[PDB]
Amino acid sequence: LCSRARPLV
Amino acid sequence: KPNYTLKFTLAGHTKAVSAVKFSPNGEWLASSSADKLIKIWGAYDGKFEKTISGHKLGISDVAWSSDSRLLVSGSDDKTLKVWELSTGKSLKTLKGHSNYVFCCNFNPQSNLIVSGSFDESVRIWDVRTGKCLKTLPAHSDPVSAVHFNRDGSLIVSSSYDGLCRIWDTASGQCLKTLIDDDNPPVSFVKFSPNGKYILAATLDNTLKLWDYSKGKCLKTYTGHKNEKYCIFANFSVTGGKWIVSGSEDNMVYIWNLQSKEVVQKLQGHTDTVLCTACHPTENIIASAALENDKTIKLWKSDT
Repeated sequence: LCSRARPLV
Repeated sequence: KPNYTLKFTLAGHTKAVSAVKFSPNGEWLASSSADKLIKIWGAYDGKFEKTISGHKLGISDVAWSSDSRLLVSGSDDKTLKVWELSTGKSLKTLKGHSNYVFCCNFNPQSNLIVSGSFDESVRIWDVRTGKCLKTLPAHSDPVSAVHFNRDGSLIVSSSYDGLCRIWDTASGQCLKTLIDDDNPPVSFVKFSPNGKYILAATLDNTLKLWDYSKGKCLKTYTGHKNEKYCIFANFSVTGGKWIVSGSEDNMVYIWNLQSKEVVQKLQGHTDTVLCTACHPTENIIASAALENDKTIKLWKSDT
């Protein structure tokens, strides 16, 4: 998924 | 209080929807997605207009020029692309960021583009030539949002590093750093329509209205769920004065700007509502959700 669709690591 | 009700649901994107934005002239809604596509829809009826393609990886943001003629998008392919709405042409591809591009915006004059990236920089680009004018060593973690103020003299940026910063567009100097007594990641920021405030989201379930010139937090908005994603927040100014945001409990939240009370929650999406947008002249909200939902919804209110 694109960056905005990836949750906080 | 508002009375937003569901009017249209827009299916088309094949992955999570990353951003939605109404054109300044009120005619269109633009959506971007992890599916690498931008889609254009009729703002009032939700009628599909066109798909704009070109990016090699998913898109995290899309934004309109002030005259509604151009769009800019930021992608995990590490580029921004400047698009002509009428033709669907990619006029320029902006290359320079060393990591994923997360956020973007035109300035009011639409002669500059500002961008933020996983490379921890804020960059300023010339729209006409497509060349990088300035690279600001802005943050120590990915840049989550970038926005020009009312006359374009200032840029506000936010970052996972917990900071909001104000930059002089001309010189590139850091004029201010804003942070409260806790240091959570700042997931979104934008200037108000009148230009004197910034609205900042942090990943501790909190939105805050700042007087950035004084450096004071004036209002806080709570009730929603936001610990994971860079969810868009908005000023609604067409009817009653609201704050509007997505939420990780799958609802759109609407607050009274002055009282800070939650005045409505919009139910319907089956996944986190990542993006929201407010129409410039009519009481219309657009919302869109992540991978398990994939839809955009248009809501309308008489107040």
